[PDB]
Amino acid sequence: TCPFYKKIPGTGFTVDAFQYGVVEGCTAYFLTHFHSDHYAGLSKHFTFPVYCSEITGNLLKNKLHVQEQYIHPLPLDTECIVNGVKVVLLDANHCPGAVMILFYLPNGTVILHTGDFRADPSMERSLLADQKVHMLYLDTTYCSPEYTFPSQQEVIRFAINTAFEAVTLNPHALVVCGTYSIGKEKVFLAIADVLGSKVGMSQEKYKTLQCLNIPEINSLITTDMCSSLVHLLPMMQINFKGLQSHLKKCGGKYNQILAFRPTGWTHSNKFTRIADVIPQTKGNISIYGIPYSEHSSYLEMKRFVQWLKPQKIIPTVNVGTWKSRSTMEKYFREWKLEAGY
Ligand code: NI
Repeated sequence: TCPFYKKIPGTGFTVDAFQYGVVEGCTAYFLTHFHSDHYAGLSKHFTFPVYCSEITGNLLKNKLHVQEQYIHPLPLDTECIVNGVKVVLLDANHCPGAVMILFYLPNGTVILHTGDFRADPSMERSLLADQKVHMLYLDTTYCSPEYTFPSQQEVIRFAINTAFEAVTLNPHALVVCGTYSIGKEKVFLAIADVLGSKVGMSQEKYKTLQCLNIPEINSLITTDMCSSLVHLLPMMQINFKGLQSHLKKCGGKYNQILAFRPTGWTHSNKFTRIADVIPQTKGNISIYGIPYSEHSSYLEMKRFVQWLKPQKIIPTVNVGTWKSRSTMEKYFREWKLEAGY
């Protein structure tokens, strides 16, 4: 059954709760972003109100074929009324179209649901700074102090410099980038830009990207693989077999592949800097794992929570084992005691 951490008390609202059939007493289904664990269950057959951002609404319509009448897009940073309750959508700094949701309850309680987020100091000067938040439904993906990672800017710098060097040494080298969902478009876009190429991809993926309101996107992407030297492929195909295979396809136009796998966290994070990353090589194929995260580090999460000073925290991630729940609850208490709320 729908877990309690997907229900907003004192409302008929749910968040990211599309795979339980009808939820008894839900009058409006919010969707934080277009990732499959969150939208799982949506389709052209859904006949309840879906509230989401404009971008998420483009993807519901074009990729899942949900009917227009049930999609209710809201503008960000704007006080809106939904079934008699005031709500605001904020940028979550996750994937395109991803939001946090502020609920202002009739009784006077204020609730923030982060969806999936990468906390940032910029959030401390949004509409969140304007009143007190009592309850926090928190993206706890990386809630443990071993999870450090570099900034997104440092990671893109590394990838741009690596690719440019490689292709300038060898003009017959192909760059390949893995993907399995929206998000992390900066990786392949920044590399394509330094190389003066558009990025080439399947028709399905091009259609996905054409829903995201990215400025000047027609200038940046294409479905003509021939005219492109940055290819996107399913992440599953980013391995030596899959890459040799792909190279055969290109008809001797390339003699070398340099591939990127944008991982979340991986345990070489606890010993190695970005400056000191190296690839896995087999012949004329090299594969870089780069730690580009769209979720909060442990320290970014800790800062955000210590700034917000919520009265109660409800985790939405890693909730399925008692050992994880108990460990999270310990950190919440440490933070609270250190900061004095
Ligand atoms: Ni996500």
